[PDB]
Amino acid sequence: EPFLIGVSGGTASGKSSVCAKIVQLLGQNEVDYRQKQVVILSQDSFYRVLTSEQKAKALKGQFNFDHPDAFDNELILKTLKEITEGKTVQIPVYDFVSHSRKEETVTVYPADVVLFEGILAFYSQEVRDLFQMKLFVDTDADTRLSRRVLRDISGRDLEQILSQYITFVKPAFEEFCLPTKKYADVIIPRGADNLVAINLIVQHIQDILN
Amino acid sequence: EPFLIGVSGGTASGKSSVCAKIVQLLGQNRQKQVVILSQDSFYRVLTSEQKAKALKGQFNFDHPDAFDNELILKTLKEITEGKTVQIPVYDFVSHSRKEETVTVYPADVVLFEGILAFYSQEVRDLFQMKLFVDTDADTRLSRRVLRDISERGRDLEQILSQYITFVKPAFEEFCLPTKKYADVIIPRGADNLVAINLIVQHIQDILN
Amino acid sequence: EPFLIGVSGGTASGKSSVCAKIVQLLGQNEVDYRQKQVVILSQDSFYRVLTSEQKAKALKGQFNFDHPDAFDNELILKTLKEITEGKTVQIPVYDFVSHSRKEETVTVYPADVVLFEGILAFYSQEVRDLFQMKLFVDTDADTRLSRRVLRDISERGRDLEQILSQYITFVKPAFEEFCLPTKKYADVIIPRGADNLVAINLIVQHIQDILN
Amino acid sequence: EPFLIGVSGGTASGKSSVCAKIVQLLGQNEVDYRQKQVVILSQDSFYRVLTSEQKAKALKGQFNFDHPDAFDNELILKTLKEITEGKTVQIPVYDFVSHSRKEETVTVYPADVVLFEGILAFYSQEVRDLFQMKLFVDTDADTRLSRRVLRDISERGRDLEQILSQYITFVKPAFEEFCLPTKKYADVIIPRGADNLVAINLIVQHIQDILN
Repeated sequence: EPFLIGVSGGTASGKSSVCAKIVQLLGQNEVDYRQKQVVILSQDSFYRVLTSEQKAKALKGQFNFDHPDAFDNELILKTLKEITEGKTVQIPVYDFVSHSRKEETVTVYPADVVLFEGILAFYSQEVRDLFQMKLFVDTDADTRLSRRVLRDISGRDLEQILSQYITFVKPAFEEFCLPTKKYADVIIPRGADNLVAINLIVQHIQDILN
Repeated sequence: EPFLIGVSGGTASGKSSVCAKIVQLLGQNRQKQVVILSQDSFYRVLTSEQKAKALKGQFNFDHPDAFDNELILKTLKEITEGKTVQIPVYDFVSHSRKEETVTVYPADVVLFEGILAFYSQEVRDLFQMKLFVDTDADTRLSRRVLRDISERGRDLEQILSQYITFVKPAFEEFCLPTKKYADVIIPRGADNLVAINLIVQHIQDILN
Repeated sequence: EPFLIGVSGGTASGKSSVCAKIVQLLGQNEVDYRQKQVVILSQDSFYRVLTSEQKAKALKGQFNFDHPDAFDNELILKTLKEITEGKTVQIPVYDFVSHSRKEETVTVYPADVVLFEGILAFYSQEVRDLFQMKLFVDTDADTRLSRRVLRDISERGRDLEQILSQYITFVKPAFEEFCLPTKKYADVIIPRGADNLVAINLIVQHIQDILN
Repeated sequence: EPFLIGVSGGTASGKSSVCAKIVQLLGQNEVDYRQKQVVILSQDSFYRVLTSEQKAKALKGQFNFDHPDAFDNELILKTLKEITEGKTVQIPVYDFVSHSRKEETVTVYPADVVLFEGILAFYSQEVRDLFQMKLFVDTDADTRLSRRVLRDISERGRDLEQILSQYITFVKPAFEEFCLPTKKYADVIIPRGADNLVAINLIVQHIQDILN
């Protein structure tokens, strides 16, 4: 069966660039999406198709997408189990405009190793039990916020960014994400720039690939 | 027999505004019974060498070395002995001290505020009450950025670049570890009116 | 009318001794029961009467008494609202063997100042909003565990492996999951505990002002 | 050139058992002391030969061995760069009683992979930069106190109070002021310790890979 590696951390902690660089160093980008051995799956892709009431809160702008409720916990469990069985899965493409899923999906052919990363990857116990390796990218809220601002502004407004952060992100991260850090088997600090760490994991995957 | 109150915490944690609102609520805004001393006005006179670094934003104003600790210790001892004292007026444009000085007369209560007010054991032991305004690195950086940009007009990337390189390291290595010396911890900052009024009424009970 | 002060912190943090040394320094120990101006209430005396299944789990040492489910939140609310109404409240007495309340209940006459103390004093919004001042005694799990072990062998006659094993399995998780997160509602954080005299005298002098 | 792995964390965090388990799974335990490819060095072995004034403090039970000055950085630095140079080395043996090194030394023959394990392994830049991989075993302080109590009480038959008084007085301050701040120099953080098999197998295999 495929080797499932759960990766978590806060937004802009690097959990994404770390996964992106892992598959890259493994030369998976030079491989056709049809034969790929190592694939990256994002929790962001599994956003819940909002109900009437939820979109009414999002319309106003008070719907926290970092809250564990914003994620389709069941679809994620379903999808991961199916990939375990070695089957092929259909990863949905979210239409943030309508807050529904576009008809357009993403096909993920059975892979040897699967990297599932998200801010609440370890939140659900059933999802957490499916991972055979649990990694948490630990980066100070300090640095993360700094990274977050530079990214968003360079086209979001500075005031808006810090306001959404203080009002919604910080609180959601501290209440649901941070507490899951205790589930990790391995903690990777700083992120993408931690070369020694990245290579340790790419080598572990390589061995599995042989 | 002035009652010295030391107050620390990171910059942008609210320590200055807290001290401000504390004396403001006391209407103490020559005959002052409660005054505010800021560790800021005790920076060391910079050398022509360190000054060149400062104009290049290469000088760490948050490192203990940037403060004249001896002048702080001496100034605070004399205040404890009821002596009037002369606090310097720093001139950042020249990075040395201005000829003029602020005269502070013996007050019954003195509030010494600074990011490293609890750093030197000698200074620390002169405080009869030590307060630490504790706010999250998160919130703090946000306040710092908004202020640096909206009030001081700095470039965003330079604020964060410097924050990562100098402020954060300096805070974690020298400031944060002094928190354990506080008798009372005030969370969030200037908006914690319950805490603010707690120190007010207390400062008032001393004045009477 | 009564000034309600909510006090929290982890078991062993020193919250109890802090509250105790507060009334003591106020001379309230030398005051008469019927005339006491400041009194201390413990969330403890408000343990929930257990069901058949929870008692069963309790006999096997598996019911975490530090989980919020262990406290009778409803009664805590009603009792505190009455105290706000300047009414005389009747405090229940818990019997640990039967895991229920004895018929004997203690009476608390309307005092000017009430200190409500417990590990989950700020856990419920309703109870929390009743306090006009929120205090959290913050002592490192380190120091806290050290104190727990010492007091336990001596008075509780328990052994090390038991103390530590219960701490690892039940206290620590419950303290981190439920107590610690409520610290953010504190107006003032009192570190270390009852030996923080500067902090102690601060609350003591503030209370006296109220009494005057 | 030998691959140097620095391992740190607080005492009783699991750094020692993590290293012990690693070499064990690598079968190095059945290998002759002269045919070993991966060995373990303890900062512990490099305790510094104290002055007359420091044995005075040590005599009065006031010298903090968890302080960076209690470790001989020159000898550690010189010893490591020598293993680097592929040379053979002699690791001192300390009698933490007389506070001096014996004449009796342990022999370490050039190895492919070295594990330098210590509470202050990343404290000195000179030393820290020699490590190709830096690992920090992160374990909660209360959990660490739990293990320390059980271990210390079992062997030295030291009275509980001594163990804790010392901990609060010297161990804790030292850990927080000098060890913890070095965790930011780690490349990988291994939580909890010896029972973290996944992290363990991770390092084991990587080592194996180097050995081929």
